[PDB]
Amino acid sequence: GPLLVWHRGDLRLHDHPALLEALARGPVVGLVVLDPNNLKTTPRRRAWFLENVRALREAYRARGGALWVLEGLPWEKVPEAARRLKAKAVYALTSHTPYGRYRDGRVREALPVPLHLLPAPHLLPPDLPRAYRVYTPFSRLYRGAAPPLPPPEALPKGPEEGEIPREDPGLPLPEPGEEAALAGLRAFLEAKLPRYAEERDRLDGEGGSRLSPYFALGVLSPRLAAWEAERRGGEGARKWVAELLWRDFSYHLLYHFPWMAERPLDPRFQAFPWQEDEALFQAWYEGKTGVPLVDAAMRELHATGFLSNRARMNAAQFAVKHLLLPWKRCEEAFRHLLLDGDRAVNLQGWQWAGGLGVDAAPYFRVFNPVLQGERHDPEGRWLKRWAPEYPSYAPKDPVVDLEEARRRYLRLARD
Ligand SMILES: Cc1cc2nc3c(=O)[nH]c(=O)nc-3n(C[C@H](O)[C@H](O)[C@H](O)COP(=O)(O)OP(=O)(O)OC[C@H]3O[C@@H](n4cnc5c(N)ncnc54)[C@H](O)[C@@H]3O)c2cc1C
Ligand SMILES: Cc1c[nH]c(=O)[nH]c1=O
Repeated sequence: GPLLVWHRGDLRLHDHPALLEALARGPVVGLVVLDPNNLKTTPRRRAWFLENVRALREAYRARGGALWVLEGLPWEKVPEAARRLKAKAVYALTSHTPYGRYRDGRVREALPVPLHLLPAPHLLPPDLPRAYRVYTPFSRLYRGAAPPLPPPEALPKGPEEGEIPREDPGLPLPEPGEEAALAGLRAFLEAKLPRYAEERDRLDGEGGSRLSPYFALGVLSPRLAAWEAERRGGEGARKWVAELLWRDFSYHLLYHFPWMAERPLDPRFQAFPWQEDEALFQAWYEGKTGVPLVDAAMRELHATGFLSNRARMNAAQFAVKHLLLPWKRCEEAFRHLLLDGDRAVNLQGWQWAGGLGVDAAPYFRVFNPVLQGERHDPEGRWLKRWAPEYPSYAPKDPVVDLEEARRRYLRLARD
């Protein structure tokens, strides 16, 4: 009987502990389950997921292996596949998310054979004993990347079942799959890594790898990426790996402070006067605030599904501080428009840029919509491509008075 390798947010063959753990014991058959709990989202994210699943199957086929794709509830579909294949056991990577744990417990209950969960590759585990709310102390535990596991050269033959639906993303998607992701990593490392420290703040984010969409679905292992960068070494590598750590820090936070998905890490903001005005929300959501920066950011987001880190922190803070729009609603809408939309990461990003308790970031730090745009964008070429209308980062009829909205926040914040 074969061993089933169940892929979730790990659509890759490189550095995959569950895949090798099973392969070492005997023939394997891969499996992906299209779960309504994950697929019932915006078209752009559903398609991104589906296309990477299609790419995984091709990767299995190219090696002579078999990848099944079933649709439905994991606790019904995994056992079904196990029965049909007469599998001896099921192997997967551990998931520490609320849904992940609920789902896997249900599957374990329905499964008549063992379900073996292995640690997913990380730079720093999220379930670390000590709980840190600040990044620096957390990052000090990192002692370099462990070596990544190799991909199999060829795969044992087996039967293939299931069809992979085709969805209209409603926009241009990056090239799906591990091969594409690996080529991107190489390029970035050979060309951009060297100056990353000096180019990682551009508003158009072209100094970065643009690999987040792949990381989000596990198409690329963070351990492999870090290991590669560290082989290059230098200031660039040090700083870039530090960013990868931020991703792990994000999972660490949500793991130790689950309640932060509900309320700010910083208790003194549990009762901030969030003014839920449906009119302002659309203005922000649509990028019609009048502020060149925020507007161009939200317009690129709606069109591309991607946005640089610098752009995200502005657009995110503007909504929280300059408009006092509640974060809960804003972070959800934000996540849904992102190809790399990751619950834990997006949440820490908002509770950080929003001065809500992450990394003890101070509330008094308030971005200046125009300065930011001139200090992080040359001939305003970025603003030109996404908001041609605006002559410059000059507030041409703001939906609120910037200077006022600022003092308004600072005022409220001091309590
Ligand atoms: C309000 C807000 C919301 C965000 N929501 C998300 C989200 O839902 N999903 C997501 O992947 N990123 C999110 N980010 C973090 C971040 O902006 C991106 O990971 C980054 O822009 C990706 O571009 P890149 O791949 O070129 O990154 P690079 O600069 O090339 O960095 C490489 C990798 O490190 C990780 N990384 C980099 N910066 C951060 C960071 N600040 N926090 C966590 N991980 C980081 C990413 O996986 C990234 O692909 C958010 C940031 C903010 C301020
Ligand atoms: C959390 C965080 C810290 N620093 C950044 O530049 N971006 C982020 O999202």
